[PDB]
Amino acid sequence: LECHNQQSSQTPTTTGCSGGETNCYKKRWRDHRGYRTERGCGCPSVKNGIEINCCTTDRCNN
Amino acid sequence: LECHNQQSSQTPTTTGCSGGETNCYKKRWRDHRGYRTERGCGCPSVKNGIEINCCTTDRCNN
Ligand SMILES: [Cl-]
Ligand SMILES: [Cu+2]
Ligand SMILES: [Cu+2]
Ligand SMILES: [Cu+2]
Ligand SMILES: [Cu+2]
Ligand SMILES: [Cu+2]
Ligand SMILES: [Cu+2]
Ligand SMILES: [Cu+2]
Ligand SMILES: [Cu+2]
Ligand SMILES: [Cu+2]
Ligand SMILES: [Cu+2]
Ligand SMILES: [Cu+2]
Ligand SMILES: [Cu+2]
Ligand code: NA
Ligand code: NA
Repeated sequence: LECHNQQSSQTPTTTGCSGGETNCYKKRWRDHRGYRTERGCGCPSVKNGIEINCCTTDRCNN
Repeated sequence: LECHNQQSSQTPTTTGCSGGETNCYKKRWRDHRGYRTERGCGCPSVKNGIEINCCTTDRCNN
């Protein structure tokens, strides 16, 4: 599986994930005047005001 | 602007872009013995071995 890993609304970049990994993710939260966005391999558990989208196809976490 | 967002050869689906966006895109790349296609809002620049289409009208990125 390969996933995007760029931040914010940056031009897209991709990374390969560890063998068994089935998900890519996009986390979003707010800070002062805007959103923050984090993208990578996996689907880490979130809490306390973070939202996350997880998907299961290559480069899906746009 | 609205753009298609479906993958692959799926039936077309659409999303609404941010207010200032002017482009839609379709991106294709090779994945072993297959191809993957992504669609959405924006126009990432061409780079090695990706095929990129961009256009400027609603749902133009078939
Ligand atoms: Cl992509
Ligand atoms: Cu793949
Ligand atoms: Cu890419
Ligand atoms: Cu922060
Ligand atoms: Cu992508
Ligand atoms: Cu429109
Ligand atoms: Cu509209
Ligand atoms: Cu507009
Ligand atoms: Cu595909
Ligand atoms: Cu090149
Ligand atoms: Cu072509
Ligand atoms: Cu129309
Ligand atoms: Cu269409
Ligand atoms: Na449509
Ligand atoms: Na179409």
